[PDB]
Amino acid sequence: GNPLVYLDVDANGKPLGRVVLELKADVVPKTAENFRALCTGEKGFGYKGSTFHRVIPSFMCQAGDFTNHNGTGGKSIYGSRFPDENFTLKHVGPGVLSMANAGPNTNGSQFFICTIKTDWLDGKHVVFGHVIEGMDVVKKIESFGSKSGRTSKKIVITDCGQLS
Ligand SMILES: O=C(NCCc1ccc2c(c1)[C@H]1C[C@@H](N2)[C@H](O)CO1)C(=O)NC1CCCC1
Repeated sequence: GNPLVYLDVDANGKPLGRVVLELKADVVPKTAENFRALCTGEKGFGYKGSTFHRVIPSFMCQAGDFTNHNGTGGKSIYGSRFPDENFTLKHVGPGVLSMANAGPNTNGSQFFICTIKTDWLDGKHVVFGHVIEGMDVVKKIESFGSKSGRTSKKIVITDCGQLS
């Protein structure tokens, strides 16, 4: 089956709650496996202690740069970048989980959770799952963003892992 993973997020050191994500290993196994392992930390690195560094209301919440903490870094469990697996899944609406990139075949660890339908990203960013629960926590993170993407509170993934 598909993995269920979680992110526990804080804003300025106080808990916002948990976001539970389904990872679509049935469609994008390599992409789902990268995110799953970065949530557990089983390769020796991952999302624990890293931030949502760019959050744009009415668009998306972006995170995953655990090496530079500024949108320029992150790495995959395979190496510094890996290919676009496929574009089968689309950015159909809020709750879509998708990979950030710096052009074709540059997936690392950065990702975003959509708060609207971002269909203009179809065929350019690999969608690999969706929010199962905690969309209210995603909307709390969204509220601390701005049109520039700069956050008004430090938004940290304090813990993360796999539920099943
Ligand atoms: O902000 C976005 N992309 C630029 C930052 C970025 C993303 C991934 C990676 C890198 C840099 C680094 C490290 C690694 N992976 C590769 O080696 C390439 O260089 C990005 O897609 N936002 C999304 C949010 C909604 C619109 C699109």
